[PDB]
Amino acid sequence: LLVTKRDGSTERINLDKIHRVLDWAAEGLHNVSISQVELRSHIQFYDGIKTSDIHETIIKAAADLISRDAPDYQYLAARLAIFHLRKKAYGQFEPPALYDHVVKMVEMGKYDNHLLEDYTEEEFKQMDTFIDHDRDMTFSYAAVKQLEGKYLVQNRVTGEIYESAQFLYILVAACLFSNYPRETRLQYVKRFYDAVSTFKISLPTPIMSGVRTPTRQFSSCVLIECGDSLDSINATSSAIVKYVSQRAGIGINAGRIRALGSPIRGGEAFHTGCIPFYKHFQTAVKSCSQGGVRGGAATLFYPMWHLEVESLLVLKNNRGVEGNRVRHMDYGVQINKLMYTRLLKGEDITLFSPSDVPGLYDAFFADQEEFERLYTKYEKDDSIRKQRVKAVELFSLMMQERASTGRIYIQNVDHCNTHSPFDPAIAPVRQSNLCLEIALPTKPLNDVNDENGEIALCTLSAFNLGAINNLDELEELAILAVRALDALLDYQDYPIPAAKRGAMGRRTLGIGVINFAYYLAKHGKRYSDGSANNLTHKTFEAIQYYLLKASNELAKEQGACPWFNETTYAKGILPIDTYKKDLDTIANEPLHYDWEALRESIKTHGLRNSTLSALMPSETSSQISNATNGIEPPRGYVSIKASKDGILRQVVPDYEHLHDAYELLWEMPGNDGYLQLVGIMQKFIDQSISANTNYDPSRFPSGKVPMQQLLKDLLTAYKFGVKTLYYQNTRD
Amino acid sequence: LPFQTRSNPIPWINTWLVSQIDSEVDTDDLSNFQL
Ligand SMILES: Nc1nc2c(ncn2[C@H]2C[C@H](O)[C@@H](COP(=O)(O)OP(=O)(O)OP(=O)(O)O)O2)c(=O)[nH]1
Ligand SMILES: Nc1ncnc2c1ncn2[C@@H]1O[C@H](COP(=O)(O)OP(=O)(O)O)[C@@H](O)[C@H]1O
Ligand SMILES: Nc1ncnc2c1ncn2[C@H]1C[C@H](O)[C@@H](COP(=O)(O)OP(=O)(O)O)O1
Ligand SMILES: [Mg+2]
Ligand SMILES: [Mg+2]
Repeated sequence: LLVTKRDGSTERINLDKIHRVLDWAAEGLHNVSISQVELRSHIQFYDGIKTSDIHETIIKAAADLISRDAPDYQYLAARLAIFHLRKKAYGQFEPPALYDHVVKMVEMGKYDNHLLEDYTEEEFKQMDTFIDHDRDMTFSYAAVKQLEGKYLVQNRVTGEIYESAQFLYILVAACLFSNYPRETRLQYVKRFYDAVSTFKISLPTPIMSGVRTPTRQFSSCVLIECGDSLDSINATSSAIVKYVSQRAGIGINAGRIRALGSPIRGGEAFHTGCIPFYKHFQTAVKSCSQGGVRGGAATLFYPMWHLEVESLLVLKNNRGVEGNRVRHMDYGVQINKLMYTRLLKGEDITLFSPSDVPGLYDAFFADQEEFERLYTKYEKDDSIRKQRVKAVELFSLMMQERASTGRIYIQNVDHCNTHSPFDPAIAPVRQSNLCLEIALPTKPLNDVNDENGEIALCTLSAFNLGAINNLDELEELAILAVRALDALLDYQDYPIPAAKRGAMGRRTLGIGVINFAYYLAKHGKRYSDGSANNLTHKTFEAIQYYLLKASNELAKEQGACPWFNETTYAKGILPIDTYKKDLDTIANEPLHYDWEALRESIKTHGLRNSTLSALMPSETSSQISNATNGIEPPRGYVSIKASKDGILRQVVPDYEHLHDAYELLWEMPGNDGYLQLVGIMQKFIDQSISANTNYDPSRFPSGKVPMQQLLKDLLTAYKFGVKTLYYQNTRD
Repeated sequence: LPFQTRSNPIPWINTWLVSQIDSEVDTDDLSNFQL
């Protein structure tokens, strides 16, 4: 029988070629079986079978053997897949020189031509000495499939993979610091390459996927505010379409659109409602969501007191006509203290159209006192179209639609401005993003190119808490991370002018953490019992302090962000002042760093970035370092995660030693322990946290999850100053 | 034992050798709470 080699030629089938490869990939690994992989492949030999198909089959086989009893298959399947991906891009295992590769790739239009304009052949060959291609042997299988599937530069019609993993890292370092002075450029390029290639710093999907490619868009989060006009709705739709085709996820703020039945031009027209426009925002996203790095999505936000709110909460549920369903978007309900007050007192909540209540909308975010004044005043006004709903019923509907769909999110808008890095009078936060961790100021647009509008962009990265051995290493990491992201803002392109205006005036960054569950496991702490409270406070104080200190030193070198005066940092206010005081009853850990000296340096030199910290889910990017995604506890010791090919198995880091220290997601008795940690983190985080609420129906009497618990947990979340609530996971 | 400790090199042989939400709400219980 004959096999078909990679180069087209054919030779006699020889199983020793397969034994060699598998013996290589299993060397050093414990409790793996060459025989298992070959037999579980069920590889069907036929005359002329391609040798490439043979290898992909034994990769799948070795990848599905990942288990608790045999964790090391995560590296057997990774080493096989790296070997496969090496041949796919180079025709051999040995990667070429960095210069010879970039020349060929820039010539193919797969890289940005600026790489040859900014770096010389003598400089490229110097960065090839930085590269350690053996670091490809430290990936897990889930990491390699995300590289092959999303991150590595590839053709989306051919399937042709073009680069290696270490070339991706080194060129992301080269491009982001390409605009740096020669005296420290390659110095930083090496130091930042080492930081990300050894998993000290996690980089998000658009940076991994795009930084070195011609099309320059690398901000994960795009926040568009929509006004109550067709010119703004048109501008919003156009901006969504532009940025969704650019590896971005959208957050839409359509709370201003007047309710159904409202007069248009004094009664020349009858407003058909918000839902016909929400359908337009959905098709805007879906028109070009897929086809690129991944399928983009969007979350739409509206205030709880909106008149159509009872119809907007049910938009994702199946039971209804297509005319009243906009299913394929997520929604964030905006709530403030007054709304919760109506629930606690069993009173009603009056629903208004924002067009009938002047200044009520802006007060809902910027001025909590002024809102209560206007609200009760308009509640008594009989000339204003209103609608009263029992707060107990409105909350039940929302939490019920949050439960069944899982994608009805909550944003406490008053916390996002009372404890924010922005002056609500000058630049209030009126919105969040796709995953509910970004809170940045916005102003709606009049045209696609309205110079006076503002679209909020946030660029992300994460600290690998498992990778550090001492919290002071963050000082060095925060410098490398902030510098790389800030120079990225000047390096990338902006398809919408109003988006460039926000990104350049505020220079907002969103750096978070991954491997937090493994971090608690290394410290022998847990989510639910409350043993991580003081540790969490100590950990995230160091993160925010060293992040501010890094951007404050960067503000000295290149000047603070243009709109820094609009921030609360400019007025000398730190997170340690505006945090929710209820946190003092769940954490007695003291501050350890000189915050008052940092307050003075910020008062004087400013901050290069208006925001720095935000805890994102890192659903995909954390898999690169095999880290537990964000702050969420892993679902199991071997977790099942999704990919474009299929299912992926991911072992928790250091399983053999720490399988007892881990508290798995469904081993948690409730959300009170977790929610307290989110509140403690929020004491220092500039923006928000993609906090999940989890419920196991079997843990409840009669197997039904009580509405009492859904509401009691939502209140305990607000009590500790949680800004937003993301997923609600329900077991089975 | 004459040989080194080793994991089972053919684990597959062991196959053959051994053969909806409670809607009720209590606002008074929720009122026992300060935001
Ligand atoms: N269903 C429906 N909605 C419309 C129509 N024309 C405008 N709208 C919606 C879009 C906006 O949310 C809201 C306001 O529209 P514009 O602000 O573009 O209209 P204009 O400034 O001429 O009148 P205004 O005094 O603001 O109502 O009404 C229409 O013919 N049918
Ligand atoms: N499926 C998606 N499509 C488009 N953008 C996304 C998607 N998932 C996440 N994002 C963007 O990335 C941000 C952070 O999410 P995260 O899970 O950290 O991304 P990543 O998968 O790159 O780690 C979100 O706020 C969102 O803007
Ligand atoms: N004659 C043969 N019969 C069966 N399998 C073979 C073979 N020659 C190579 N293989 C296997 C070994 C590898 O795991 C896989 C492809 O690896 P490769 O070394 O990139 O391919 P090739 O040697 O065909 O260029 O195919
Ligand atoms: Mg070969
Ligand atoms: Mg108008």
